[PDB]
Amino acid sequence: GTRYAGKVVVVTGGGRGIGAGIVRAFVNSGARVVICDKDESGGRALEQELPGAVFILCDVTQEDDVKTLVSETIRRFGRLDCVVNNAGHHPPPQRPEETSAQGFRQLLELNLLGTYTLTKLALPYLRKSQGNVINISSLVGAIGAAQAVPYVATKGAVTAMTKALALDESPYGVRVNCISPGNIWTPLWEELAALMPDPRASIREGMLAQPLGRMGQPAEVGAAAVFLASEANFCTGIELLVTGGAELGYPDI
Amino acid sequence: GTRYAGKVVVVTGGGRGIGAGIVRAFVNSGARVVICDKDESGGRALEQELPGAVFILCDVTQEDDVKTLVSETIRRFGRLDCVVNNAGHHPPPQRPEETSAQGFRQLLELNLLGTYTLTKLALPYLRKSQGNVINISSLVGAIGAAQAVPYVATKGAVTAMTKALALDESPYGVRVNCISPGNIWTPLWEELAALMPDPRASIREGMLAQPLGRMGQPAEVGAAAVFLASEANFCTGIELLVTGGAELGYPDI
Amino acid sequence: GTRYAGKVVVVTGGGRGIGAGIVRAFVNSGARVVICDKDESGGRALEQELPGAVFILCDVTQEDDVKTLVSETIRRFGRLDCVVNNAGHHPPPQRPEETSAQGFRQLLELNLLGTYTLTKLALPYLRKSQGNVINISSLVGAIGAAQAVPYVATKGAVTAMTKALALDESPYGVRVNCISPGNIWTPLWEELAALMPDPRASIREGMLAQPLGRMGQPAEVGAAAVFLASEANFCTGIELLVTGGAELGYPDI
Amino acid sequence: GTRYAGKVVVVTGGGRGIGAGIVRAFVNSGARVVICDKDESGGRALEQELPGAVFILCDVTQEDDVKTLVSETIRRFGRLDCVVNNAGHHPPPQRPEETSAQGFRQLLELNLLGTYTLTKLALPYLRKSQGNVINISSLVGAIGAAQAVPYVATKGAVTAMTKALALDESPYGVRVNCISPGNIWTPLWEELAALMPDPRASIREGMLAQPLGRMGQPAEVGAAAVFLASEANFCTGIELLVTGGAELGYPDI
Ligand SMILES: NC(=O)c1ccc[n+]([C@@H]2O[C@H](COP(=O)([O-])OP(=O)(O)OC[C@H]3O[C@@H](n4cnc5c(N)ncnc54)[C@H](O)[C@@H]3O)[C@@H](O)[C@H]2O)c1
Ligand SMILES: NC(=O)c1ccc[n+]([C@@H]2O[C@H](COP(=O)([O-])OP(=O)(O)OC[C@H]3O[C@@H](n4cnc5c(N)ncnc54)[C@H](O)[C@@H]3O)[C@@H](O)[C@H]2O)c1
Ligand SMILES: NC(=O)c1ccc[n+]([C@@H]2O[C@H](COP(=O)([O-])OP(=O)(O)OC[C@H]3O[C@@H](n4cnc5c(N)ncnc54)[C@H](O)[C@@H]3O)[C@@H](O)[C@H]2O)c1
Ligand SMILES: NC(=O)c1ccc[n+]([C@@H]2O[C@H](COP(=O)([O-])OP(=O)(O)OC[C@H]3O[C@@H](n4cnc5c(N)ncnc54)[C@H](O)[C@@H]3O)[C@@H](O)[C@H]2O)c1
Ligand SMILES: O=C(c1ccc(F)c(O)c1)c1cccc(-c2ccc(O)c(O)c2)n1
Ligand SMILES: O=C(c1ccc(F)c(O)c1)c1cccc(-c2ccc(O)c(O)c2)n1
Ligand SMILES: O=C(c1ccc(F)c(O)c1)c1cccc(-c2ccc(O)c(O)c2)n1
Ligand SMILES: O=C(c1ccc(F)c(O)c1)c1cccc(-c2ccc(O)c(O)c2)n1
Ligand SMILES: OC[C@H]1O[C@@H](O)[C@H](O)[C@@H](O)[C@@H]1O
Ligand SMILES: OC[C@H]1O[C@@H](O)[C@H](O)[C@@H](O)[C@@H]1O
Ligand SMILES: OC[C@H]1O[C@@H](O)[C@H](O)[C@@H](O)[C@@H]1O
Ligand SMILES: OC[C@H]1O[C@@H](O)[C@H](O)[C@@H](O)[C@@H]1O
Ligand code: NA
Ligand code: NA
Ligand code: NA
Ligand code: NA
Repeated sequence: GTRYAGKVVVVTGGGRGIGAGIVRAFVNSGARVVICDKDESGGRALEQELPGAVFILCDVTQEDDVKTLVSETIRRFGRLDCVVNNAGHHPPPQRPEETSAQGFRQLLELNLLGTYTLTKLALPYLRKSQGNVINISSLVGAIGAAQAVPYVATKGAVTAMTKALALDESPYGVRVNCISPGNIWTPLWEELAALMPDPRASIREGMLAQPLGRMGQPAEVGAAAVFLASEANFCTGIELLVTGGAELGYPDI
Repeated sequence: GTRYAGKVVVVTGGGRGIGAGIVRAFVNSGARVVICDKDESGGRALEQELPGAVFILCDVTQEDDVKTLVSETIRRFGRLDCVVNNAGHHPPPQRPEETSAQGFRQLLELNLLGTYTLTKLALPYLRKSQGNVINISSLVGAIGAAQAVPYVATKGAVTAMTKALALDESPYGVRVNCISPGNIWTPLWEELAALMPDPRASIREGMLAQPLGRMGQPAEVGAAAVFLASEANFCTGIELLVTGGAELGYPDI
Repeated sequence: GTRYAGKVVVVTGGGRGIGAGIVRAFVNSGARVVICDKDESGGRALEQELPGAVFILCDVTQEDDVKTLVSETIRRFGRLDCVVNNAGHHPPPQRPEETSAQGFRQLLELNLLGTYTLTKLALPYLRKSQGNVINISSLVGAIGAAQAVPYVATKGAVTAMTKALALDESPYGVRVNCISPGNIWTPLWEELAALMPDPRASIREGMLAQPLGRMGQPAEVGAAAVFLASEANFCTGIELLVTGGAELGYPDI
Repeated sequence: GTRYAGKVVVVTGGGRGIGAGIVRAFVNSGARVVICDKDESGGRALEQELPGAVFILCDVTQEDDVKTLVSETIRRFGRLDCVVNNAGHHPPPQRPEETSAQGFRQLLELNLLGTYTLTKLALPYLRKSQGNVINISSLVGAIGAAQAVPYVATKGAVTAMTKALALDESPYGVRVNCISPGNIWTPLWEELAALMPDPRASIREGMLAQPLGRMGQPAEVGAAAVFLASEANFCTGIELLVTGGAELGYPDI
C-alpha cells in the first residue's frame, strides 16, 4: 500500500477489462488514480467502489477531451506521475480484402494517435515529477496475427513509438515503456468470442494457446504496470511481455 | 539476366534513391518493371535509360492513382508478380513537442496507408501468379531513433503489417516480406544532411554509425529485393536487415 | 516486507555485486535466502548482516557442491520456491584470435552449465512449490559486443535455454524467466575498468552508453527479480531488459 | 553460374541434408567447394557427381582435422572466400531431467565449438580475400522448443556468437552472418521421425507447423547462403530466417 504512495496516475480506458485491473493495482499501491473512459457505466461504478480513484469522462480521440483530462487532473491533485495508455480496440476478424483504408484510419486514431495525444499533453507535467509513460501494446504487434492487418499494424506502431519517445525523453528523466499482453480474459475477449460460430470452442482455443494453459487476468497486467512505474527505474524503452508464453515455440513441396 | 525473367514488378517511389536501385536490380534480373513515382523528373529519365522499365506517374496516397497504376500494369504487361512498396519519407528531425497529430496522420498516409492500398489492389493479381510483396520498412522501426516519433511509429507499423499479411496470404501462396535498411546514401539522406548546422559532419557521423564504416547503396537494397522475390521461396513474414551492422552492440546515480 | 513472505530463495554468486543486491531485495520482500558463492568473504558478512539470509559455500561448476547446496536448503528450510542463477564471469576484453577453445569451455562451465546443473537439481522441489527459475543473462547475448566472443556466446545460450525450459516446465506450473542487464556498477565492472589504459575514461564511457546517462545498480536488478518471482504469474520464458535503454537507437564505398 | 565465380567455399557437414544443398548451390554459382564431413558415404559420391566440388574427411570436433582441412584447401585452391558452418546435430527429444551435463558438453562441442574452431583457423585467409562466414543456426535458438534444452542452448549460442564476431571482424572487411532454418526435410528429420510412435503423423505435423504448409528444402537454404556470400555486401551480424513463417502468430485461472 506504499510502493507508489503520493503519486497521481491516469489510466485511459480504465472502466473495464485490463484498464480496470490497472486502476485497481495502482490504488492498491497507494496512488491516486484518474479513470478516463468514453463510457460512463464501468468507470463511474469504479469511482464509487475505490477510495482514491475518480472518474473523468474522456474520449482519447477528441483532443479537447484529452486537454481537459490533463488540466482537471492537475487542478484536482496537483501533480501527474504516470500515464497508462490502455484505451484501444480489436475489431472483429477481417480478411485483408474485407478491410478499408477508412476503417484503418479510424483504428489508428484510437490505438495510436490517442496514445500520442495524451502523452504529448502530459509530458510537461511528467518532466516536473520525473514521471513515466506506460503504453499497452500487444504481442501480435511483434509476431503478427491472422485476420487483423489493421490491428496488428497499430500495435506495431505503438511498440516502436515507445522506443522513439524513450530516447527523446531520457535526457529529462522520463521513462517510457510498454506492456505487450497476450490473451487476457476481458469483456472485449468475451464480446469477440460471442461473434464466433462456436463461442465456447473459441474460448477453449484461446486458453490453450498459452503454454500456461489459461488466459491472463487484468490484475496480472496491472502488477506489471505498477512494477514499471514504481520499481523499474533503469528500464526505459522496453516491451514487457505478459503472454503466458504464447510466443515460445512453434513433405517439402 | 534470367533469375526473374518473364516477371512483372511494380516499384513505388522508383524515380530516385533506393527505389531506383531496386528498379535497376530487377531489370538486370530479366524482369519488366513499372516505375511508380509522384515526381516525373527521375522516373521519366529512368524509363528512357532502361529497356524493360516504363514510368507511370502515381501518388500512392491517392487511391484512384493506385487503381490506375494496377490496371495499366495489367493492360500493358498481362500479369503482376511482385510489388515493392518503397515510396516513403523521413521528415526533418523533430522533438516530440514539435510534432503534430495532423503531421503524424499525413506521414501515416504515405509510409503506411499507401503501402496498404497498393498491396490490397495488387493482391488478386499476385494470387494468380503466386507472386509476392516486398515492403521497405526501416531499422529504426525495430530499435527506435531520436527526434522522429512519427517516422519510427510508421515503420513499426509497416514491419508488423508485413507479418500479419504474410499469415493471411500464406494459404494462397503469396509471400509477404520486408527489408529494413539502415543508413543508405540517397537524395533524401543528402537533403536532410544539408539542413544540419554542419552537413559534412552529419554525413561523417552517418558513415561511422555502421561497423562496416560506410553507408549502404541503393544497389545493395536492390539485390536483397531480387533475392526475396526470386530465390526466397520458403521465406514469408521476415524482416531482412540491410544496415551494415548498425543494430549490433552498444557512476550508478 | 510481505510480497514474498514464507518463501525460500537460492541466489548463486550472491556474495557481492548483482547477486548481493538480489539477496537484499528478496530479504526485504520477506523471503528466506540462501547465499551461494565460491568465495567466503562477501557472503559470510552478508549472512551476519541480514536476518533471514544464510551463507553456503558452493562452486556452481562442481556438481557435488550443488547437490549439497540443494539438500542443505531443504534440510534447513523445508521448501524451495525460487532459484536465481546469477553466478557468472566476464573475462577481460579478448580479440577472437586471442581466445582459446579451452578458455571457451571453462566459461561455458560457469556461465551456462552451472545454471543448468542447479536448475536441474532444484526442479523437483520447484514443482512441489509451483516455484520459478530466474536466470541472469546479459544484453550482449541479444545484440552482441566486441572483444567478447565466448562471453556473448554463453549468454546467448542462457537466454535461449530459458525459453526451452519454460516450455518444458509449463505443464507443471513452474515459470522460467531471465533478466538481461546492461552496464551495472559492480566489483566486476570496477575490476575490468582497472585493467584499461585509462580506467576513469572507461567508466565514463560506460556511464554514457545508456540514454539514462548512468549505470544501473544491483538493487534495480534485484527489484526486477522480486517482480518475476512474486508478481509475474502470467510471465514465462521472457527476457526482462534492465539496461537503461542501451539497445535503443544507433560515403557509401 | 557466375555470381560467385573464382571463389573458394568450405561447407562443413556437406555430405547430405542442408549441407549438400548448400554445396550444390555454390557449385551452381561458379564457386569451387570443399565438402567437409565426418562420414565418407555422401560426400565422396557428391565429389564424383559435381565438377568443382571435392571431398575432405574432417570431424569438426577434432582440432587437428580442422587444421588440415584449412591447410589442404589453401594448398589445393590457393585462397579461401567463405566458410559455411553447417555441421551439427539434433538429439532425440529429451525431457530436461533426462538430459546430462556430459551430453550437453558433447553437443556444445559439435554445434558450437566446431563452428568456433573452423572460423578461427579460417579467419586469416578470409581477411586476405575479404571473405565471409555463414553459420547455420536454428529458429528454435530464438523462440525455444520443447524436449530440447541442450540443442536450443547451442543454437542460441551460435546466433549470439555470430553477432559478436561480426563486430570484431568488421574493421577487416569480413562479414559474419547466420541462417536460422525451421523445418527442413533432410535425413536428420527423417531419422528423428522414425523414432516416433507414429512417424507419418510426426511428419504431417511438421509440414503443417509452417503457414506455407510444407517443410523447406536444402536448396532453399543453399540459395540463402549464396545470397549472403555473393550479394549481401552491407549485411553483417544478421540472422536470416528460412522457416516458412513458423515464428509468425500463435478461463483465466
Ligand atoms: N484482452 C486482450 O487479450 C488484449 C491483448 C493484448 C492487448 N490488449 C489491449 O489492451 C487494451 C485494453 O483491452 P481490453 O481487452 O481490456 O478491452 P475492453 O474493450 O474490455 O476495454 C477497453 C476500455 O477502453 C475504453 N475505450 C475504448 N475506446 C475509448 C476511447 N476512445 N476513449 C476512452 N476510452 C476508450 C472502453 O470503453 C473500455 O472501457 C487495448 O489497448 C487492447 O488492444 C488486449
Ligand atoms: N535512405 C535511408 O537511409 C533509408 C533508411 C531506411 C529506410 N528508408 C526508406 O526507404 C524508402 C526510400 O527512401 P530513399 O532514401 O530512397 O528516399 P528518396 O526521398 O531519395 O526517394 C523517395 C522516392 O519516393 C517518391 N515518393 C515520395 N512520396 C511519394 C508518393 N506519395 N507517391 C509516389 N512516390 C512517392 C519520391 O518522389 C522519390 O522519388 C523510404 O520508404 C524510406 O523510409 C530509407
Ligand atoms: N555487471 C554488469 O554490468 C553485468 C551486465 C550484464 C550481466 N551481468 C551478469 O550478472 C551476473 C553477476 O555479475 P556481477 O557484475 O555482479 O559480477 P561480480 O563478479 O561482481 O560478482 C559475481 C559473484 O559470483 C561469484 N561466483 C563466481 N564464480 C562462481 C562459481 N563458480 N560458483 C559460485 N559463485 C561464483 C563471485 O565470487 C561473486 O561473488 C553475471 O552472470 C554477469 O554475467 C553483469
Ligand atoms: N533439418 C532441419 O529441420 C534443421 C532446422 C534448423 C537447423 N538445422 C541445422 O542445419 C544443420 C544441418 O542439419 P541437417 O538436417 O542437414 O542434418 P543431417 O544430419 O541430415 O546432416 C548433417 C551432416 O553433418 C555431418 N556431420 C555431423 N557431425 C559432424 C562432425 N563432427 N564433423 C563433420 N561433419 C559432421 C553429418 O555426417 C551429415 O552429413 C545442423 O546444424 C542443424 O542443426 C536443421
Ligand atoms: O482481443 C483479442 C486479442 C487477443 C490477443 C491479443 F494479443 C490482442 O492484442 C487482442 C481477441 C479476443 C478474442 C479473439 C481474438 C481473435 C480471434 C481470431 C482472430 O483471427 C484474431 O485475429 C483475433 N482476439
Ligand atoms: O532518412 C534517414 C534515415 C536514416 C536511417 C534510417 F534507418 C531511416 O529509416 C531513415 C536520415 C538521413 C539523414 C539523417 C537522418 C537523421 C538524423 C538525425 C535524427 O535525429 C534522425 O532521427 C534522423 N536520417
Ligand atoms: O562486465 C561487463 C559487462 C558489461 C555489460 C554487459 F551487458 C555484460 O554482460 C557485462 C563489463 C564491465 C566493464 C567493461 C566491459 C567491457 C569493456 C570493453 C569490451 O570490449 C567488452 O566486451 C566489455 N564489460
Ligand atoms: O531436426 C529437427 C529440427 C527441426 C526444427 C528446427 F528448427 C531444428 O533446428 C531442428 C527435428 C526433426 C524432427 C523432429 C524434431 C522435433 C520433434 C519433437 C521435439 O520435441 C523436438 O524438440 C524436435 N526436430
Ligand atoms: O468478461 C470477462 C472478464 O473481464 C474482466 O475484466 C473481469 O475482471 C472479469 O470479472 C470478467 O469475467
Ligand atoms: O544523392 C546521394 C546518392 O543517391 C543515390 O540514390 C544515387 O545512386 C547516387 O548517385 C547519389 O550520390
Ligand atoms: O564496486 C562497485 C559497486 O559494487 C556494488 O555491488 C556495490 O553495491 C557498490 O557499493 C560498489 O560501489
Ligand atoms: O531424406 C529426406 C530428404 O533429404 C534431403 O537432404 C534430400 O535432398 C532429399 O532427397 C530427401 O528426400
Ligand atoms: Na473514489
Ligand atoms: Na524503358
Ligand atoms: Na543471517
Ligand atoms: Na568433383
